[PDB]
Amino acid sequence: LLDAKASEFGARMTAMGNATDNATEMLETLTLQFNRARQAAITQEIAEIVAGANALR
Amino acid sequence: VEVGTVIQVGDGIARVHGLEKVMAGELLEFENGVMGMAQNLEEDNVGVVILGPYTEIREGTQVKRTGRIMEVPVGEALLGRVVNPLGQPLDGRGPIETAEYRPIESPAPGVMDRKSVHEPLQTGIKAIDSMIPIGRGQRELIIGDRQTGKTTIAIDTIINQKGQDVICIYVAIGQKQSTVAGVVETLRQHDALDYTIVVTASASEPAPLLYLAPYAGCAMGEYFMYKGKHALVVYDDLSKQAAAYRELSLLLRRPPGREAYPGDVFYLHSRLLERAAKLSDEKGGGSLTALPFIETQAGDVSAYIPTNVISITDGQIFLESDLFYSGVRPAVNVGISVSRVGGAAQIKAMKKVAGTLRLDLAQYRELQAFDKATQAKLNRGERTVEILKQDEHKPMPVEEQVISIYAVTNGFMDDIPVEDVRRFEEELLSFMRANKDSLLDHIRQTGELPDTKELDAAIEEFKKGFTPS
Amino acid sequence: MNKGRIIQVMGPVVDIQFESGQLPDIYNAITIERPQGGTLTVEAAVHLGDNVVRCVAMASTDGLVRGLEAVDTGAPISVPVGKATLGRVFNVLGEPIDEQGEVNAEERHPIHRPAPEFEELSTADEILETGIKVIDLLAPYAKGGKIGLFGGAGVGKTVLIQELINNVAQEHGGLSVFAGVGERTREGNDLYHEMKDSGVISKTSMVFGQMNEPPGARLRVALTGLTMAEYFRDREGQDVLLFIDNIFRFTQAGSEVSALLGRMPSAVGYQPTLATEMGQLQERITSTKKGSITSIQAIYVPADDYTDPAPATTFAHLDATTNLERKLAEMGIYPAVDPLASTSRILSPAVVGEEHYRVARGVQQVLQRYNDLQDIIAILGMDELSDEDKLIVARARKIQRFLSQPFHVAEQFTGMPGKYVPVKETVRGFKEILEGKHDNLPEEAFYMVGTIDEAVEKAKKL
Amino acid sequence: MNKGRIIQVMGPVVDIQFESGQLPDIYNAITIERPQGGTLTVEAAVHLGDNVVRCVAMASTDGLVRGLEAVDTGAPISVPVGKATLGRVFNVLGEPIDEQGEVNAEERHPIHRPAPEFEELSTADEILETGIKVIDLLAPYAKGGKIGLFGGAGVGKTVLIQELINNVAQEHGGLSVFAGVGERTREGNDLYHEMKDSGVISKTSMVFGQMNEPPGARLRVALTGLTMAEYFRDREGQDVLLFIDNIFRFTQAGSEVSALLGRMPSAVGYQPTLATEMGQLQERITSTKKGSITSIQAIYVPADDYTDPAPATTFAHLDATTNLERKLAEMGIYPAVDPLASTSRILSPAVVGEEHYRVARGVQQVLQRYNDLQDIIAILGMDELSDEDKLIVARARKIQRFLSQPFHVAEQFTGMPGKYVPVKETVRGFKEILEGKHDNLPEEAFYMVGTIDEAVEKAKKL
Amino acid sequence: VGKTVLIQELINNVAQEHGGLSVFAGVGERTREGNDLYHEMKDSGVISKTSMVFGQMNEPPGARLRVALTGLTMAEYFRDREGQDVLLFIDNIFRFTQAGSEVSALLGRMPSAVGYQPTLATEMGQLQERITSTKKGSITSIQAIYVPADDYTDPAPATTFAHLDATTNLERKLAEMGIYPAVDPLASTSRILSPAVVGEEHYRVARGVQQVLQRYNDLQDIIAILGMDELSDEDKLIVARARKIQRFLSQPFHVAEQFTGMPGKYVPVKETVRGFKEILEGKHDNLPEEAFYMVGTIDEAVEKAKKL
Ligand SMILES: Nc1ncnc2c1ncn2[C@@H]1O[C@H](COP(=O)(O)OP(=O)(O)O)[C@@H](O)[C@H]1O
Ligand SMILES: Nc1ncnc2c1ncn2[C@@H]1O[C@H](COP(=O)(O)OP(=O)(O)O)[C@@H](O)[C@H]1O
Ligand SMILES: Nc1ncnc2c1ncn2[C@@H]1O[C@H](COP(=O)(O)OP(=O)(O)O)[C@@H](O)[C@H]1O
Ligand SMILES: Nc1ncnc2c1ncn2[C@@H]1O[C@H](COP(=O)(O)OP(=O)(O)O)[C@@H](O)[C@H]1O
Ligand SMILES: [Mg+2]
Ligand SMILES: [Mg+2]
Ligand SMILES: [Mg+2]
Repeated sequence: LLDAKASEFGARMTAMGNATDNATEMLETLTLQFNRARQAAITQEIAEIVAGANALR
Repeated sequence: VEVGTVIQVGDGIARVHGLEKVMAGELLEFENGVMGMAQNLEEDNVGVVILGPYTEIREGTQVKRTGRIMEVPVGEALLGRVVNPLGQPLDGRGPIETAEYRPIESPAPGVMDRKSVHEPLQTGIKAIDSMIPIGRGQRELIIGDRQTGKTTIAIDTIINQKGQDVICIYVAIGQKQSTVAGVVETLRQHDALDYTIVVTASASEPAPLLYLAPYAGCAMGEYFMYKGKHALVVYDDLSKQAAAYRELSLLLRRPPGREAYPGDVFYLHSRLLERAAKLSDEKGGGSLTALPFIETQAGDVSAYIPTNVISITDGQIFLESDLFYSGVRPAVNVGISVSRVGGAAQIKAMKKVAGTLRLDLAQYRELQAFDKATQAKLNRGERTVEILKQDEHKPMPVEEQVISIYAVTNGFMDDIPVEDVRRFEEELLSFMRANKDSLLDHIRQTGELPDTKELDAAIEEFKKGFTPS
Repeated sequence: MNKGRIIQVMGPVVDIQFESGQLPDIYNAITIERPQGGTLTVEAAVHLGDNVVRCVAMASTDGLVRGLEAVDTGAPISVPVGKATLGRVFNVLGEPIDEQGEVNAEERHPIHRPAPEFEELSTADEILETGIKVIDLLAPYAKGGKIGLFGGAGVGKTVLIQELINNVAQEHGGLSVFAGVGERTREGNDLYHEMKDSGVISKTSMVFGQMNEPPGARLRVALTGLTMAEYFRDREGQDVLLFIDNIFRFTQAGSEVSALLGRMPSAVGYQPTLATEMGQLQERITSTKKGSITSIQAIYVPADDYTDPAPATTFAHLDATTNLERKLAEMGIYPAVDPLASTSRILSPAVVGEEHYRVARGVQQVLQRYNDLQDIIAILGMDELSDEDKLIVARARKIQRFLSQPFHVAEQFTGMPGKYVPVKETVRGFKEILEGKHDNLPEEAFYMVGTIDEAVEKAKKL
Repeated sequence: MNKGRIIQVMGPVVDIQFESGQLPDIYNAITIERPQGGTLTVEAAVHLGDNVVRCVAMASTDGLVRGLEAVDTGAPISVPVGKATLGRVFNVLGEPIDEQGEVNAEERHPIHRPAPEFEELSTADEILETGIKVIDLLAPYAKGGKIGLFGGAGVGKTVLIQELINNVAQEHGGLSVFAGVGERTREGNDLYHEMKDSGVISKTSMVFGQMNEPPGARLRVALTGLTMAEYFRDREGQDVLLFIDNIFRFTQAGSEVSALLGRMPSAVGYQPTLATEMGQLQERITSTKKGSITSIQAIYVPADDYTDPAPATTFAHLDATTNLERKLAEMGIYPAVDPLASTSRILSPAVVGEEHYRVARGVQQVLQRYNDLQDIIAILGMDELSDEDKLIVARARKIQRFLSQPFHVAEQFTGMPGKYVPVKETVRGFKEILEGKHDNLPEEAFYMVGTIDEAVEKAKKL
Repeated sequence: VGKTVLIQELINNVAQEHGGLSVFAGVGERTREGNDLYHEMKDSGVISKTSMVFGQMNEPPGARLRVALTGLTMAEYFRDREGQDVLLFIDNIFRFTQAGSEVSALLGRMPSAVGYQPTLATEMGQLQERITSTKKGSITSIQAIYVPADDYTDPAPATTFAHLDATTNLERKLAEMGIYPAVDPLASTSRILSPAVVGEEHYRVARGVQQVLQRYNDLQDIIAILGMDELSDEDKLIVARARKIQRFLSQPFHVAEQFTGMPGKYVPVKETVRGFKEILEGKHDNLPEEAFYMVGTIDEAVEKAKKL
């Protein structure tokens, strides 16, 4: 039982160590997507304002 | 002379009255010697983009026709010289004395004018020459983040053309002038400058000169292509050119789109790289090889400008950041890098030895992020990685590359430790150059691999003398 | 022949002043003799007023001067049609670019015309076997229908359309037409010699207006090839194959001219006339009562964004869609076809049969659940999944690999010889996988093979 | 010289009409006498037509009236240079703001000029020895290089700046310039007094473009400081330091000016001249044959996004980064430079020697290993670590303390006198620790000393 | 999400037994709903107390721009001149701002952020500040406020927040579950939520509900990946009670019988406070979740659990 418990907790270290490394990989991918959308949103918003102003003049 | 007068000017863009008989895209000269480009011919006026400093140009300033379509000087007068996009010398070694000129804008070779790429352009870099081989007339994108080894691939490729009768053109667009000065000094030390033309439009230079720089370098390469010779052009980089063209387009109030770029931003690069080609026997058989650069942000190959240039070129060499900052240089990403020409751009020996080398390493890196059978592939993989590592400014002859790759792939370094593989390679080639020179010379002359049994004995003969850690 | 004078030159746009009463119509070809020699053809677009016509140039406008003479031809750009175009290579103006002498063609048809009438139209309700497993199973093409190959940069559009030329057009009774629109000139040179060796060239008319060319040429070059295909359809009653690589470049070239025409931009900087221009081109590409056109069009997706106006508006003009995806390409899954995003109008029991339909939707149900579990699988792997999902994931990964296939055109890259899989074998293979008949076999056995028998054979030496 | 009339006043923009054939050049300073005393300076930006010049104001436009006389100075904003600038505080126009009397310089140079010519430039990278162990070893500065300074509030940013001024002046004889781009007036007052107390005031000229000044003033203030730095390079051959805090506020000012002039914005709302403006500033900071200007630049990163156009364009010019960490300052490790996060382009066998690179990488590998084991040590304990790791942990703790250093400027804080440590001594000291020569010495011996000999000398006293 | 259904229920509950007068302003909304409300007010007898004004989404922008002022002027009379309490119902006030946005560019005005007019705040304030109680009379104003794209950061609803003493913040995610009225229990706010007005017990129970629901939201993203059984016994009990509290916050409306398929319920305040107090104390932990869903009092939840 004690040896099986040692194997259980060791297996949980590895599995949750991988899940931590996988989470950091995904967190970077999401941060790239966010900053892609943030930059695209500001580019579009300001372009529509300037386009609207040029239509009057 | 036929004169005009500036009526409005701002941000290097002028409106000129007069110049009645001026052509569209004509070279113009202002009072103070600064050059200009007649972009738009309007009903009563002319739109002029200033191709230089504009702090002495104003309303009332006069400008004259040259009678010439936008052009640059070309030929052997530019060899070993540093110039701007107009062909004016920056090195301070006197003027460019030449009678030959070629236009900035020029049509690409037609459908019947070309031939399929079948001649090697050896970079001298093991990772590239084996896995992503470049041919004469090919367009191969070099793409990757800031400080991932892009310029070093181009300079080492240029250095490797010494004694190969290939003219080189290094076009610097939007780079620091420090680095271009360093590049020309590196070429001087390796005796690569005397067959190389350096076109430079630095980051302090106004945007229209960054815009024109690749086309000026292309024209200089084209001269040699259409006369039967072979040339290599490097655009370092097209991200600076694209951004410079966006500035010009936004100053002209042209409608912006994706990432604020104009609708003809793909056409900016597509007409540039179409002019790089391999001509037919009827047209002299010459070629122009293109190595355009794109600098990604955070490794994002799916962005607008990167996907434009991937859509133009004949494959690409992606440089991985994580590999580059963990010992692996050059940091070639085997998974997404590819050469469309492939085996046709390699000699017979290199093709046979490194036939499946890219997919074997792609499989290795997949298995690394994860038994006895797969354990042997990991051990073989680590050793092949050490062979493809290479110091900067040290090109390797193709006969030496194929021997080095032959040894590691057939298992002559499995009993040797991983840390000794780089030294094993270096000492094996010293043994091969000094003693067994006939095996190397067979590859040089024919292009084919030597006798299998004779080469295996020569490697095993060296292994007796070698001593591991 | 009525004369005119150049007033303005603005990139690919040229304004020309004509005398009162002699004003050229919209879409009329106008020739201008250059000061450097040669002729520049120009196409009338807008009537500005004061007898001035704003036009779009079909070639470079560098070297032009204000006041030069312009000659109205009295009609649109007109190009050769019929048997004389077969085995020949053309440009936007219908001039030969193959250096095989003159094209002795009787008639010259105008590249601009209205779409066919409603009563002329003919619906495509019959499967066209490609021999490619993902297409034939999940999103099959229709005979005389409209097919679209969507994809980002370097995902495999040209490799796919070349494979469809190899599989479909070689053993085709009728005629063929290829249109190079804004792509690599090298690939046109490759495809010419590729078709010349195989002998398919003699029943193929080719037209090229590639990425080297100015935007006016890239805008109208598809209409040149289309007019030749329309003649074979209507006049000769032929079964025509129309290949276009890449139709996005026609829309892209439209945005370039639209900027210097002075029109106000729409969403993402595109021309306001994006949908109308696309419809006026696309609606002519269709089957009629007299004859059929089976069109296969490569469609570029800017920055891998399918919601971009260009590919988004293209979806309306298609019976079947092959949606290529970079993620599958980077995994080694070729062809990189998204099995859920790719759709077809003829995937129904009436056309493909009950078994085909049931197996197709069964595959998509497995893959849909696998797609839903990706966020969990990315973090925790397959350890916390239920016994039911573990089986679904295991079958999904095998399905995903059996959907891949080695191509005849991709022999040069991979090294594996290409495979042609019949529809019956494709339906049988994925049926057996759904029934758990090959649960014992490892995953790599399903990767890059033809039939399910080849997967059984591959598993032995593995 | 040229004289004009104010026709419009619209916020910080002023349109001035001049007489025909006698207009100011672009970037020329134009002085306007205020009705209620004083002088407004404006900078010529655009030539609109009808002899009208649009100008960007360097101070407030309130109180101005249409029709007032505006005098063209005939050149750009010209500012004093040489030893008269040392120990003084300036504005964008080169006028003293310290109330410390007259500035008797011999020459005044224009702030607008081209970058150095190709023939003038240095052709190889050379280290600039700061005398600071952590910087010189792990992230060395290059002559003519640009360094990104990162760090929170109260971590030793101002103390590090003052020490670099002191060390370069003491050992290399190179003077300094501080350019406060968007300086907070409270903090400018503090920095002036802090530099007086440390004594580095006499080696530095200060230029503030304060937060409450117009966008034109904050845009050009870096060029004023740059021009003062250029004199000492070009005339006296010095390796000069140029501090710019904050470089983002220079870009921000350009965007604000661009909006006032009515230009179409670029991506993420930035000015279309983003790269041009940054490049024209940055390229002037370089190594010539006569001397160099090395620049330490504080950089704000919008939304913590390094792909944003402002930092992305700035990072194109950077040669190194000095990353200050708060956790090191809390431990007492000053200077609090992060030895793993700080990087340099010139850390290689080409620029520095083979030994320097070997030792620097060895230090990094040891400190990285110690950083990875922090979670394992905290929970499991030291007995969990292998015999190899125990030694690595011991050496890493010694290495981390030997990276600290007593500063000449920080004698008040630490108590001990300051130390300048040469590169050769730094390389030798960390080499000997990695080889295991000083394993038996206590950890306090390595803390707050200069050379490795001073650590051995400290060990007997403990 | 449920603005019109909510305001119609507030008319049914508050305006039915109201001693004073009322005004309804239909501003840029569905004409069907104006006909529905008119005939509903005619049947109940509330029409005699109520002045109605309509300028609906069929109308041009100018009509939608000024129709709220027409209704407001009638309400202002009943406040100032006559000595009687007024209820002012507006559905939907956003349409005033949108109507101004439609005409803005044609009036010659350069656009502001998110396609809106530059005079958004000034035009809103000059209308909104008239809608108020004074020393002369009392106006209880209830205004439906459209949130475009479910985006509360949008300039129109963002600017509107300054003009309110209480806010009922509807969210789609609650409506997507079937929780009606889909009221955000955290983001909804009131100036009179304090011990001085509602008493010490009311404030403590209300705050207790918010802390339990806040903790449930913090655990939702953790539970979704890592699972339910990895939590502590305290957190498992918090999750169980939060879901029951969230369902007891739902309620069947008198005006929404055709959508709910059951009779509407009125619940007194002292009864409401008692119900949620007993759930926090743990007296209904053995009742299933569906028992708390769509009921009036806590007694009805005990009766509903027997059916399940
Ligand atoms: N194979 C290599 N071995 C060692 N150092 C290299 C190698 N390739 C590049 N470097 C170095 O790495 C740095 C980045 O290379 P560089 O070509 O400048 O990248 P980029 O042009 O993409 O910024 C340079 O300092 C260069 O000297
Ligand atoms: N079916 C396939 N099998 C193997 N590789 C492929 C396949 N399709 C594409 N590729 C790879 O992708 C590259 C680009 O293909 P291509 O058709 O040119 O893409 P696109 O036309 O979409 O830009 C090819 O050179 C090849 O390396
Ligand atoms: N080299 C150093 N040695 C000892 N203490 C230091 C050192 N640098 C900074 N400090 C401590 O940190 C405080 C803040 O330093 P300062 O340079 O003003 O930080 P910042 O400019 O980032 O606000 C100082 O008052 C001092 O006590
Ligand atoms: N209290 C409620 N009970 C049951 N269903 C509701 C309730 N509120 C809204 N709904 C459902 O949502 C629909 C939309 O409600 P409505 O008030 O018209 O939304 P809006 O917020 O757009 O005015 C209703 O027709 C009904 O089906
Ligand atoms: Mg570089
Ligand atoms: Mg393609
Ligand atoms: Mg409603």
